[PDB]
Amino acid sequence: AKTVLRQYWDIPEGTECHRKTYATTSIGGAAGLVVSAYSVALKTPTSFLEGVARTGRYTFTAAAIGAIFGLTSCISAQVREKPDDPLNYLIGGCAGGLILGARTRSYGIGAAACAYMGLTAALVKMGQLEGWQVFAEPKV
Amino acid sequence: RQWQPDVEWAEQYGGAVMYPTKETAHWKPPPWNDVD
Amino acid sequence: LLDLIWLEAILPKTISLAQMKASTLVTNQKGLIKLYFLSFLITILISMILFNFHE
Amino acid sequence: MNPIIFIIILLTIMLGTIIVMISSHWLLVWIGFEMNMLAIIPIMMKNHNPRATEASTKYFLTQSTASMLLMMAVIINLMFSGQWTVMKLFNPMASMLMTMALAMKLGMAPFHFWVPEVTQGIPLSSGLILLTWQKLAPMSVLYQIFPSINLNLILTLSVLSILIGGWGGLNQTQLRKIMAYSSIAHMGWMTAVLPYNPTMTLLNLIIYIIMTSTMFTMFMANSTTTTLSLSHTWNKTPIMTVLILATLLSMGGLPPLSGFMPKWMIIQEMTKNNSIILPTFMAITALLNLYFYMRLTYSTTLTMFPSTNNMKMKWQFPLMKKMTFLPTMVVLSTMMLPLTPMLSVLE
Amino acid sequence: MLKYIIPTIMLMPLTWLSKNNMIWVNSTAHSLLISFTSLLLMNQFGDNSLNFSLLFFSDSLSTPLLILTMWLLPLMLMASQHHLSKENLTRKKLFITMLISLQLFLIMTFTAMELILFYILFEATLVPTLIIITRWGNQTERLNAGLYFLFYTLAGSLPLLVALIYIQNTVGSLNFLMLQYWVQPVHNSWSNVFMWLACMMAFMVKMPLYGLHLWLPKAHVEAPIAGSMVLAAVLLKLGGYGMLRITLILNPMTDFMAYPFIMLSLWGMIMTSSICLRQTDLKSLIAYSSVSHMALVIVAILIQTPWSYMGATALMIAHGLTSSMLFCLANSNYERIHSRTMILARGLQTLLPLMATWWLLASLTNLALPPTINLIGELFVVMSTFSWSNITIILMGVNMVITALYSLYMLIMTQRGKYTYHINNISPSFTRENALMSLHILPLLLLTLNPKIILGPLY
Amino acid sequence: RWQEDPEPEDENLYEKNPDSHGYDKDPAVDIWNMRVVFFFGFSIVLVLGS
Amino acid sequence: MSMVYMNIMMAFTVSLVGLLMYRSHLMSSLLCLEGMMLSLFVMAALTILNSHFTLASMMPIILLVFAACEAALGLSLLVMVSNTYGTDYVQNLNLLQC
Amino acid sequence: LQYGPLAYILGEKATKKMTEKSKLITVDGNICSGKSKLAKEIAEKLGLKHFPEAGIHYVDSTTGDGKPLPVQFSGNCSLEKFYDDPKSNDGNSYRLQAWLYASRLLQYADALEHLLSTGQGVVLERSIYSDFVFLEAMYRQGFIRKQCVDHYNQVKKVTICEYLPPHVVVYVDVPVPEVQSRIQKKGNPHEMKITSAYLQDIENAYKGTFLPEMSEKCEVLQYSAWEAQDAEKVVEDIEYLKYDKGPWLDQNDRKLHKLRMLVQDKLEVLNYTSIPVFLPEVTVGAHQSDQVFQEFTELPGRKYRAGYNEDVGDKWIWLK
Ligand SMILES: CCCCCCCCCCCCO[C@@H]1O[C@H](CO)[C@@H](O[C@H]2O[C@H](CO)[C@@H](O)[C@H](O)[C@H]2O)[C@H](O)[C@H]1O
Ligand SMILES: CCCCCCCCCCCCO[C@@H]1O[C@H](CO)[C@@H](O[C@H]2O[C@H](CO)[C@@H](O)[C@H](O)[C@H]2O)[C@H](O)[C@H]1O
Ligand SMILES: CCCCCCCCCCCCO[C@@H]1O[C@H](CO)[C@@H](O[C@H]2O[C@H](CO)[C@@H](O)[C@H](O)[C@H]2O)[C@H](O)[C@H]1O
Ligand SMILES: CCCCCCCCCCCCO[C@@H]1O[C@H](CO)[C@@H](O[C@H]2O[C@H](CO)[C@@H](O)[C@H](O)[C@H]2O)[C@H](O)[C@H]1O
Ligand SMILES: CCCCCCCCCCCCO[C@@H]1O[C@H](CO)[C@@H](O[C@H]2O[C@H](CO)[C@@H](O)[C@H](O)[C@H]2O)[C@H](O)[C@H]1O
Ligand SMILES: Nc1nc2c(ncn2[C@@H]2O[C@H](COP(=O)(O)OP(=O)(O)OP(=O)(O)O)[C@@H](O)[C@H]2O)c(=O)[nH]1
Ligand SMILES: N=C(N)NC(=N)NCCc1ccc(I)c(Cl)c1
Ligand SMILES: [Mg+2]
Repeated sequence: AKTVLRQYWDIPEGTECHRKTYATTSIGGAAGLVVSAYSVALKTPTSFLEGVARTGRYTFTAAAIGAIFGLTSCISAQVREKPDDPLNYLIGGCAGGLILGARTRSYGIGAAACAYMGLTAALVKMGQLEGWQVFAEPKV
Repeated sequence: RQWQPDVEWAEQYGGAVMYPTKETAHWKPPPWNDVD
Repeated sequence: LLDLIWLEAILPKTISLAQMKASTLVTNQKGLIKLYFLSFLITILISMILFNFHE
Repeated sequence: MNPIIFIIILLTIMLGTIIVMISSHWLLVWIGFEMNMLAIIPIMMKNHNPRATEASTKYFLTQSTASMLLMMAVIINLMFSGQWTVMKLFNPMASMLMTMALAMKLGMAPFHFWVPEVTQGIPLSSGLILLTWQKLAPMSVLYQIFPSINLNLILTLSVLSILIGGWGGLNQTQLRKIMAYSSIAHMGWMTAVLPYNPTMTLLNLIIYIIMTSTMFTMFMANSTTTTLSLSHTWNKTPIMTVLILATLLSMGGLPPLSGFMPKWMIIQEMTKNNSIILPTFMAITALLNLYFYMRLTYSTTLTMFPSTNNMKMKWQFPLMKKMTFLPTMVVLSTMMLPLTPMLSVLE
Repeated sequence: MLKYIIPTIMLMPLTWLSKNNMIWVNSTAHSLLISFTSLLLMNQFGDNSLNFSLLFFSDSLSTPLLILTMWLLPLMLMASQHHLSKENLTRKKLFITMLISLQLFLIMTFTAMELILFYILFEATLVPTLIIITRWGNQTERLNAGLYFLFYTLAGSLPLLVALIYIQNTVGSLNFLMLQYWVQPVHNSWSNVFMWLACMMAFMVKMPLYGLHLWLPKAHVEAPIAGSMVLAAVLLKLGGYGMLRITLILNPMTDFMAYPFIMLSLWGMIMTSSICLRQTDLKSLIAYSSVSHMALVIVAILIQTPWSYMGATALMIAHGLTSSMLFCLANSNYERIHSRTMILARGLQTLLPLMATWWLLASLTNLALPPTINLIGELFVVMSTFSWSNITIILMGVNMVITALYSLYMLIMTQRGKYTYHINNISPSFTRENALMSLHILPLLLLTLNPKIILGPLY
Repeated sequence: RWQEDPEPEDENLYEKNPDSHGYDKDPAVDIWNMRVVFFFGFSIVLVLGS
Repeated sequence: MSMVYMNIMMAFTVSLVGLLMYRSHLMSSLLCLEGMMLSLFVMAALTILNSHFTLASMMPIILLVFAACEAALGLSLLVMVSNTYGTDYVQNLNLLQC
Repeated sequence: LQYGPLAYILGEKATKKMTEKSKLITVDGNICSGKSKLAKEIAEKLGLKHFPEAGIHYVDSTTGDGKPLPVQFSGNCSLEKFYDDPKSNDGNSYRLQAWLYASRLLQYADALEHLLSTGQGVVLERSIYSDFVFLEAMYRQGFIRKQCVDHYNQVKKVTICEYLPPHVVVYVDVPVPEVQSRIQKKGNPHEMKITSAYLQDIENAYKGTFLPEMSEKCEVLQYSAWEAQDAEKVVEDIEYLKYDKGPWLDQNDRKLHKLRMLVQDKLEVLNYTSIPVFLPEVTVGAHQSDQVFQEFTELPGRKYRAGYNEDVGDKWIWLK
């Protein structure tokens, strides 16, 4: 997981959109596969085909979110000429949230997902700019 | 006078789970003395 | 419109739903030894291949 | 069980733990876990019913698997360092295997599934041992190997346990399952601070044990295992409801009660290390636990639930259960915050 | 402060060791004596605060809040002893104990020198307050009101804990006297934006800020009378008092971070004032009136001027007595008709002439008739926000019109018109009720003769 | 349904004690309660405090 | 590392995967548990013997003794399960689901 | 030494005190069957302790000063009301039956505790094993609902399984026409309103379910009204029994220590008689139960644990 995140953060914002969209789509796909694996192990599918359908459903749903976020956030930075801006990630985060509403066919989930995922992406950008640590190395 | 829980209110906390779903509709509260 | 609906909706009402849904995901388990140890295998594999916790 | 045998089996449970805590050799640590696991199974089985047999078997399989993984880490460590000294491990694969083995023994998420099921299936006194004394031996190993533990792995285990423990308890009406999920969440706090200040791990462990013992003892005094049964306490032992209320608010981490102290000091240690997002996320997530602690207080002390006619027959008899150390434990569970600086004794 | 902490603690053995029938007499008498001694905190100097020890200090801000807090305890015992008459003795004593423990936390909260000590006591007040609402509230919805009250507070106060500990690591101290000298300017950054929000949101939720106020109308409609009195009079002011202190270390970032919260308050007060015109429950109407009055305090604190800080302090004291009066007046009707519906019992001036005078006086202070301290506080805020931006006078002026309309609407609907024919149990006002009303209004109107003592440190 | 007591009727304190001050049912306690409130509240705190 | 360690480490992994992927018989999962011990005994013995760590020569015996005692306990639980349901099937051990 | 593990370790083992005379005997029969007189004679001749049949006030007799308490402290169960109005909407019929089962459960615990602590046998009049005959009769006459029977079986399921059955079951067989004749002769105004159909249902439960069941595990002796007058013959039958069935043969000091630990703790005995099952007949609202409980605490010698009540003359409280 550290190799993809290294590739994504190496590219400058607002440039090389296709490369950016690939890193986030692959990241989204991985999360989808992880969710599918636990889902299939802890909630046995009725048949082999039902298990494959569920895995594809979750995995595509997660890659769809990862693709839209990467693409939308990279275009926003390009169009606005604002690379180091959290607002681009907020736009990209909300777009991914709407997809979840569509894939889950709902309006409340889409609205809730847009706000929560939109804020989360913006916070991620701020932490990158300001060097916020999630898993901080012990220092004292 | 001050309201206190009635049988309707108390039965909310007497089920196998707090939030019934389709998955847990068949669950039943375990025996009172743990012996099956 | 505002004080009995939307200011309720955007926070306390929606937050409670998410936790209730999340709780039903965590606790709706079948109590099967086979399924739990299967998840242990997925966890150990993911820990290495995805996160390299063995490094 | 014969009373003398029960004593000898209890002493063997303690001896196995003590061996883990005084050993400098990895083999003796492994032996301590083996002896401890052998002696605890008979108290899980003592009430002889299918539920107690299932719990003992589920427990045996989990702990035996964890002990095999531990012995692997020890042998890999021997291959790459030629020694058995209990300390930092000398191989990252060994460190992951021992960390995972100890997480399994503690019931940390995502190795948590056995804790609610095993606790539900055994008597209250056995659950008391499972969720308190049994945490001592694995935590004391983590206290000594933490320099070589992968930071990302341990913090991921901690974050998952706080989320799983918090969410899992929301759906519970069985008191033993509420305590099980509560235990899972509290383990997460203990391991989250371990990379930064193990002393704060000890503080959280000790206070958690005290409040956990208090709650189990109060459940045992009234033979209550379900929420609805506990809701009859007001019409029998009104003092007990007040003690339960105070202890639950303490386990919720509310000031000015003792249970605020471990969360308070863990947040301090993490912020000193420029960890801000994680402690904030942990503190907010712990509100899930407060919610289902508060739910119990509503049905036990702050409202009067419906009673039964036969309850009147209970009014004529006194409590005859031992309730050992309960008056001391409840006072420590609630009134210790003014003495917080005393944590330095654990240094 | 030990001369106030210890006698406050001694109220608990007094209540538990009293004769069964003398619990109200004894607790009321001695808490009035404590209130009397609290006037010694008026030893305030022009330059320095009254710094008692390493733990506790008093200045011109905390002193008026301390005196209001200790005055309210005997008033709360007077207001509660009637609806608790049927309650068994042990539970009566437990109720009084919760009130006493609330006062102990409050007086320590307002005098704590160190901000983390202030935090713990600031949080401790939740426990007894929640117990009073959920245990002794009357209706089914007290349980929900308890939860909303508990989790709105903790959602904001937990981030404050992280911020406070972070400040101590960076600065080395949280002693408020130390921070006065070691304060450093807050530079622009995303880290500092969230430090600012963590330092402020907990106090906003308590005030409450418009948008985070929905817990308060719930709490009031479900609380017993004493719960409502302490909630409106003092517990809301924990937010204001906290904001007045912590804004010291947030400059100059407050210059722009305050904008969204000034907009919420300025527009919020007109919305909540307008809402009062349509409320059907009398307690709910008074609750929404508090949100509107406290929106002025938030604005005053956020624009940080000497006039706004003096007005904020006076408003907090003046609203404390007025809103506590209004709840007591509404409760005295409830104890007769057992309904909070405003339109149920009308024309009460015909049946309770003297109680209608208290209703008139309370309403006049609520709409800030000059020269009451209610008006002094509001006027000082209006003067200072005019300099901040001349356009605010339009919003301030409109709120004054709406405030008069809903205050007099409440007076007209309940006291004037024709009495309700079938309500035939409106028994004459008791001496206890009349004394309770006068123990609110008389100190309130007497303060007009020497307003300086409620104007705060900036005076 | 269940076995529950009926709601009691609200009692008017003036029936038994037309001189009631509204503090207590016991006339002696009622008068003392009135006296401490009026003496410590008005004579002391408000007059001497002012 | 030496070539033998590859297969001995592989054998432990095979038995660990076997243990974590249950089928039906509880006995089958107990055998995988004892297979894990066997591979641990062999790897420990090889390391200790090759390095000439004389005093550690007793360690594989201690491992064998304690692990056999653990297996005896596991077998006792299996027979108690079998007495309750008539088989050692793990699908019967699902009462604590609720 | 109060009984416990320490007392057991130091040699207070049941098999020491128990002889071949340490027997639990129960006398059963229909109403007015003469079981009360036979039970006293058996106890006198064999030197056993006699327990009069547990009624509504049995628990009062074992606590406090031993005198019956007012009726509100038993829930206002009334056997007299049951005959007058067996179909009353206030649920008195099942509330009485549920209360009587708990009273019998308490008495059975007292009887076993006496047997295990002293070694002297006991004679009971009916027990928790035969209590169901009244419930079945009640249900068949339509006096209680099916949900009441389901509640009764739940409580019985988790309580009776803890105790050992009687060594000897003595049944006195009086036909229903004779029982009705003896009821009218006894002249109790309320009892005369009993219907033969109710009495026939009691007998059907006794012979259909009770006696066949207890035969598998007890020594069942049956007598007619005439044969029951000859108490000596009954006692001669008892003394010549073989005792070759039942779980009393499997018992040992270990198992009897656990049993004595249970029966001596009365709150543990009655634990499952108050399971939170909200049946209208036995559910009490919070306001009523709260009010009744406060009244109970005001009764003489009831505020504090026995021995700590200064109002009834207890001394040295500050050293106790
Ligand atoms: C509702 C809210 C829920 C919780 C929200 C939590 C938000 C947490 C903020 C995200 C974490 C901070 O974001 C993280 O910051 C560090 C700081 O350099 C970056 O670290 C990076 O530095 C350089 C680039 O500068 C890279 O070459 C390197 O690969 C990487 O280590 C991470 O690539 C970034 O992901
Ligand atoms: C700023 C961060 C703050 C974090 C605070 C976290 C607070 C967590 C509170 C507990 C969450 C779960 O709480 C639980 O939520 C669900 C959904 O709302 C409620 O469920 C209730 O509302 C839903 C919504 O219509 C109904 O369908 C349902 O029938 C009803 O019972 C439960 O009654 C409540 O017990
Ligand atoms: C060495 C450590 C121990 C230190 C102990 C120090 C204090 C010891 C006090 C012993 C005397 C206590 O006194 C005991 O409790 C209370 C208060 O008196 C009395 O009972 C009380 O009932 C009610 C209140 O409930 C009131 O009418 C009045 O307060 C009193 O009569 C008891 O009738 C008395 O027996
Ligand atoms: C922004 C800072 C503050 C944020 C605070 C938000 C945290 C959550 C606060 C409320 C927590 C209450 O927790 C839970 O909430 C839901 C509604 O929300 C309540 O449920 C109530 O509303 C729901 C939804 O309309 C109804 O279905 C339900 O009948 C009603 O009782 C639960 O009875 C309560 O247990
Ligand atoms: C969860 C799986 C359970 C089954 C476990 C199966 C047995 C695992 C055997 C692990 C033994 C091998 O362990 C691994 O050996 C190689 C050999 O040098 C070490 O060395 C390797 O990494 C370090 C990095 O600095 C360097 O030595 C070098 O780059 C590389 O050779 C690894 O640091 C060690 O982690
Ligand atoms: N509803 C009900 N009534 C019972 C129960 N046990 C006893 N009774 C009643 O208590 C009264 C006395 O019972 P009996 O002992 O059988 O009559 P008795 O004439 O006094 O005694 P004997 O001569 O031996 O027959 C009868 O009216 C019984 O119906 C019971 O479990 N349920
Ligand atoms: N590992 C850590 N960060 N914590 C830690 N124990 N640091 C050591 C520093 C320390 C702190 C308090 C005391 I009292 C003492 Cl003697 C020593
Ligand atoms: Mg008889």
